[PDB]
Amino acid sequence: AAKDVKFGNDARVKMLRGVNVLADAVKVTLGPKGRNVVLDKSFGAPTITKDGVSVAREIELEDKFENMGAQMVKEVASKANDAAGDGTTTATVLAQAIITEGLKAVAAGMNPMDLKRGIDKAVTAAVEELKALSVPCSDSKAIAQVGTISANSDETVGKLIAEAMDKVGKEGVITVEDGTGLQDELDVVEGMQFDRGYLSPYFINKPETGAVELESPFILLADKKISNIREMLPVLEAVAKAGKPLLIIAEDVEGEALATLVVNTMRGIVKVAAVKAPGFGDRRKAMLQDIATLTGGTVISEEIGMELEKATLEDLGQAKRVVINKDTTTIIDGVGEEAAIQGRVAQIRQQIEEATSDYDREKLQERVAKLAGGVAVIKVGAATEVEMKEKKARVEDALHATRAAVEEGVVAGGGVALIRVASKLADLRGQNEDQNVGIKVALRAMEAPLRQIVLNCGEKPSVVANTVKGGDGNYGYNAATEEYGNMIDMGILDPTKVTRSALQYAASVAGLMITTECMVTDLP
Amino acid sequence: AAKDVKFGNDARVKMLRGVNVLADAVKVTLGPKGRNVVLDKSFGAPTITKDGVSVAREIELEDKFENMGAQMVKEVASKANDAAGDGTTTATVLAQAIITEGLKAVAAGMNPMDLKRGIDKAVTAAVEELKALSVPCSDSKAIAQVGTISANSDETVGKLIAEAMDKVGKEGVITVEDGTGLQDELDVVEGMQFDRGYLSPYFINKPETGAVELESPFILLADKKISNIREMLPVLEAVAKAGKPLLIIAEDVEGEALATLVVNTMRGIVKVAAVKAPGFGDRRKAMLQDIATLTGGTVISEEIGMELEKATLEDLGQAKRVVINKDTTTIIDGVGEEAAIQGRVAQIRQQIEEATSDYDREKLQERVAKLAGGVAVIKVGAATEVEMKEKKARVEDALHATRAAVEEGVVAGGGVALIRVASKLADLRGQNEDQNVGIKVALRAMEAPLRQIVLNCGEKPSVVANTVKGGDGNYGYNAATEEYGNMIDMGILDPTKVTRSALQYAASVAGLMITTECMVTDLP
Amino acid sequence: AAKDVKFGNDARVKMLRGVNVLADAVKVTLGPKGRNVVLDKSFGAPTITKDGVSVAREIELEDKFENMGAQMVKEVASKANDAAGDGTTTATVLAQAIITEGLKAVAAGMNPMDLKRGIDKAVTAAVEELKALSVPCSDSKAIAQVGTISANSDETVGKLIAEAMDKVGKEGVITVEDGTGLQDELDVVEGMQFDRGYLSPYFINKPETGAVELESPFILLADKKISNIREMLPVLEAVAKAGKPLLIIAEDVEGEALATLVVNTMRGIVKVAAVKAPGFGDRRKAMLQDIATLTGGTVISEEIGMELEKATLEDLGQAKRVVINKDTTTIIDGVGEEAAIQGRVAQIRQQIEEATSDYDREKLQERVAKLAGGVAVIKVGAATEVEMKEKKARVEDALHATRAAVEEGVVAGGGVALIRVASKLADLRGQNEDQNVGIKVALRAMEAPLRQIVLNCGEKPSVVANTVKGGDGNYGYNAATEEYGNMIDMGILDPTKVTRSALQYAASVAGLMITTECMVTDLP
Repeated sequence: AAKDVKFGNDARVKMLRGVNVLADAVKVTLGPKGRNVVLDKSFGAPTITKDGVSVAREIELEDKFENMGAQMVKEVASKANDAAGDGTTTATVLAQAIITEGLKAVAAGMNPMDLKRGIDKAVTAAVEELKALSVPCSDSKAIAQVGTISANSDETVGKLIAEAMDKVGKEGVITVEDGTGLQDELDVVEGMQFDRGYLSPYFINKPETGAVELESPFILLADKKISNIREMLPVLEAVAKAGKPLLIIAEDVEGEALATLVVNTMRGIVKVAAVKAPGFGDRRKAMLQDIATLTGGTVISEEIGMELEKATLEDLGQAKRVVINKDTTTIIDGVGEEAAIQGRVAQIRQQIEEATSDYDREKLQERVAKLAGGVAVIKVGAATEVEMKEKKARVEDALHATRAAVEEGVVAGGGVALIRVASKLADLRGQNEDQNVGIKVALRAMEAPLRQIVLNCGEKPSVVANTVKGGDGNYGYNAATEEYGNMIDMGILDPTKVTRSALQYAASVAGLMITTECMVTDLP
Repeated sequence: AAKDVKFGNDARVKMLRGVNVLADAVKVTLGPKGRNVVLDKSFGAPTITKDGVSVAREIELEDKFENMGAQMVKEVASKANDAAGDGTTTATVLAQAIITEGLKAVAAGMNPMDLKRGIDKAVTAAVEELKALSVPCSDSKAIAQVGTISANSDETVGKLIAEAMDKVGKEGVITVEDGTGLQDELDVVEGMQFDRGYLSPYFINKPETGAVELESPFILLADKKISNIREMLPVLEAVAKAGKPLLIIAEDVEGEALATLVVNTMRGIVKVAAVKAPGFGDRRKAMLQDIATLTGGTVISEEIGMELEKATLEDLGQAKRVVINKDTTTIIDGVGEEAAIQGRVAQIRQQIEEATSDYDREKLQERVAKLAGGVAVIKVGAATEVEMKEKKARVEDALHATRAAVEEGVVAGGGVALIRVASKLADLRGQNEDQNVGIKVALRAMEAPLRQIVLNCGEKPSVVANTVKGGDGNYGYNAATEEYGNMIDMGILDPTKVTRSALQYAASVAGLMITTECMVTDLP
Repeated sequence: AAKDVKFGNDARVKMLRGVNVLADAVKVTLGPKGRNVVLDKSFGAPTITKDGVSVAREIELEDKFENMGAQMVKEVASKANDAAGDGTTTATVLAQAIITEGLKAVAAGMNPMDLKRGIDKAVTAAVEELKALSVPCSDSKAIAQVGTISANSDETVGKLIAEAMDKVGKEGVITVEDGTGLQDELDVVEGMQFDRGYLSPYFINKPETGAVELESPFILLADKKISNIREMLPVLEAVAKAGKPLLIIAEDVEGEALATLVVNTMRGIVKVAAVKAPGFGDRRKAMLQDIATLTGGTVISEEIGMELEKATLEDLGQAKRVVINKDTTTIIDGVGEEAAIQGRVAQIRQQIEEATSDYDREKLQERVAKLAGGVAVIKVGAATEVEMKEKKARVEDALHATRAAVEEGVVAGGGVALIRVASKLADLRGQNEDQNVGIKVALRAMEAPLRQIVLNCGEKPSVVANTVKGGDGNYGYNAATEEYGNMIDMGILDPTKVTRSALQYAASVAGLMITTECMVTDLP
């Protein structure tokens, strides 16, 4: 209804004022000597955590405007965590830095649209200047090493990851489950994974990772949109029986049907999750089939008079376990006949022998890959259930950091990678003085992460920063042992992919806000 | 109940005060160097946009009076966007201009009714002075060029549009859908399109374009008014089955029936949309038939004892897809027999051989056109679903700008077209000094758009405006490259139809408000 | 409950203060260069109108007393519009005038009861002095001319009306409907019209004219009062079927039954309207029959053991269309046998051959008139549905002004008719000085309308008024062209009946208020 509108300067300080709350609350956790943040929880005992991610999830101010501000950097900052499995707190302290001096420059009368381009340039450069500093990581001798460092130095984990990547390839699919006791197990099973996320949160039941998870569920494969539950009743209540959770894969689920389901998931009356079929066009229709074959059961496409009513229980698909993320569905262990699946790949290969194109070929040998590669399944084992649930956590995290180094390499941690990249671009300039400031602002900002880690350690930020800017390469400052040297050798590093992300993202929102002139929101 | 009434001057500042909030919030996006407006959204992360249309949709002030003011220019300013597919922000910043100086003049004691006529004259002239500046656009060499410029320079889009217009004519019917993969597809199908809009929003499900859309729906053709759902139950619940959405085309739908349906569309219990039959009189009755033939199925007219109860499922019409706008219904791909339809056109032509009139002839060869022309259907293709949904967006927009140039030509963009037309009418005068002011106010106002684009770019509005007023023709100022020259050659243009619209509309509301003496509204 | 009571002077300023809000808001439209009044509307875009009638409908103040004042002049001022189809804004600006100086005189210590009689005299005279200035209008050459002028000069309209009046007589019945395309149609159908209004608003569904309207409805003719719906159920739900709306004509409808129906009309569960049978006594009983014969079907009178239960569907009446006003029911096209009706008129004429009286004769040849005259039905035609709905509006209005001139002639418009009549009574006096003031107040007031029209045009009211008072006859001032001359010849006129009405009515309420000493209302 009635709205409140703020303009230019007025509207900007509100945002900043807002983001500061966010940034300051989250950054006291930066690296080693990070402090605790006490998050009060409805009923019970508070939660004491040093996890920047958890602290941010809760932050949400009262002033409608200040909130937007804080809410804005959160939207993006999380985008970095979803891409490299880390670097949210980082991206945030960065955006605070850019934004602060930036808006400062605007008040200084300079042009916004220029400060922006000047920033985007200083970044575009820092990213290439970062790919160069990036130390490769391809031999399984390194994988096993990164995975290790990314788990408080448990040489077991590192090894486990490696043995896995070795079975399915660096591009393979690796899954982590609970162990059946002491001793770890690993092996590949007929499975698959496509780039589709849950059609709505809530379905989530493991907020620890923010994902869905179903045991020996049913998979409904229907080529068509679904917005009316009235087509589900026959083959949905028949799933309340057997208690076997249900996964619906259709071209899409809308309104009535979707909402109706998002409801029942909290009301326990059947736990089902559904996601969009993969891809689009005729390929989507074909991939839907692949899934069906792989999981046994069939597709229900209108194209052939099939209706969601004339569908019994065997028409349905079934696998031993599925896992949905914000943007990834992965089916583990398919009932599909290890003989029928081998026959489907037969077709797909005799369809490449008729590849009257190049694009058409890749997309096809891309399908055999998924359908023939299978999925690696690591089962963490430990002495006690506790130790084990804990270890399974570390492995799940190491498995993430590892894949981010295998893709883009790793660089010096503790925030030095950025501070180095910054000192290397002092000569950089742009089209006009404003743009130059734009550059200088972004560069100045890249020191924030380090200067904060140091600060959290009751150090002298300036001394330590200048010192690190003095050396070259990955000469950093292990803030954990107050001793300078090579960061990679000391075991303090970050997947280049996360540092690059944190920076690109921070810079994105920073830019947008510096270029905002008007905010519209609801009246309190 | 009790109302609040303001008069003359008092009531006017309120309106102005209101429209200012609207105008200022929306104009900060004028020109490529436009800023962002952060629109807070109920629950979630804010929305950062530079789209003036979206910013206006949200604006709505608290003061009952100021609101009306803002609400008034929005009603009209959107009328411009609905006519040429663009130019809302423009029409708004224009109305602010006219209104500001106008009410200023009224306070100055001058007469309102005269300022008005003086304004309408200054416009009436600007419009003809604009048709002259208008560079034609008829050869498919130009269509393919305008369509291109109206899509960040994707020479593909421009070509696609052209190839289409070539198949159905400049007056043809062009539809855009999702592609079935990489590579674009184009072809004509038995379809039709009449000038009837949805009988109520809400039905809308693609607020991205503000239109309805149904897949392989059913079409109900009934010649009669419908206000009681009790006549639908038999043949409406029979449509809940098959899940196939339903389109009702009847002389009109009122109250009980209509409301009852507008309800169910949000409650997911069946997604149906209905619109008024085309035309009126006996012709409406005949056109209804055309539709029926074209979509297979029959009409239910009381004239022959038929009731909406004795109607099975085959009596109903059916097509592969429909699309309703604020004022346009378009049926795509009709089940109708490509042989029966050819027989209907038979009659309509042997009915022209009995055309004892002229009017009667045009209206008939106007029907064969719709029923025999068919509909062109472009299917945008791309590498990934994302790229594709994006491209389909660009094509949909380029397909709009194109038709607005094919109708009335194109003129220099960046607001110069107006500023030129203005400098050309400095000699213009009216019946008295007031009317002269009226002229001078409108002229002065026509510089707003340009002066703002410039201002958004941190320029010196005056210098740049005078320079542009110095040259002649389409000598403008590409604000994107700070370099003057010919606007059309630089690729900066606007369909004459949108510039004309924005102006005529802005002037309309400006006029009304300047001539308002009393406002009546509810008490808070 | 608890009430608030004001007395004499105190209570009067409150009313005046109130009526001033009404008058000032509405008069800013009165004639030509009239201004706009923006009426805010709940949800949506405001309404900009110059229609005094619409502006008044909304006005309603907060102060309980001031409201009464404004609410009082509205009650009457509308009485004038219902009598001559125009002259509400006029009657209002008139009442303001009388009341202002009147109450001014009261404070001046003069007597109220005398100011009144002095005013009523000044009016009684102006009315006769007005019948004399009235230019006749009887030859269809004039009808066709007045109808024309009363429609922005569309010589088609004027002609249409005339061709109609020619078929049914000046006292005939003329109906206006939508056309079946281009070209107008006119013809008489077996119909009738009596002086009974709707038994309650709400039934209304065409607030554009403030009337009811039913298509091919059913007519229930029952001689008896009806307050219990329990007698309707059998023959009312049987009408929910067929969907055919129902018109109930009974001696009267009260409470339970009535309310119950007024409810359902908004709840769409059946759209029925009912009105009182015409006349009273035995004649009412007989006229009820006439209707029945004319519309086929029969009357249900208790006098012969008939009950509203033992009534099927054929016992009911039926016509092709009905239209109810605030005080007029008119049945159009009756199913009645064009042969049976001719037989009823047979009786009624052989009943005049036994007319042992004079009164008895007239009332009878007054019935054949209605039952044998039929109804003229004009079907406006146009190029497009829009143009047509618009034209049908103009015809509907012209058809009103025409009948008001045919009855009492026409006089000079633009408010001169009154100002002339006023300058002709300067010599008039009464029984005492107070009454004389009473006179002088009314005369002074009769200049308001003109002085305002002039004022709205940014003129000098005094100069223009004195000039017009100088001349004689219909020498007026066409405020549209600032040129004096003969008003009738210039085409600026008003049916004498409306000017007479506006005046008599304004004077009525003005009188009442000047003579009020106490106001009682509810406590806020």
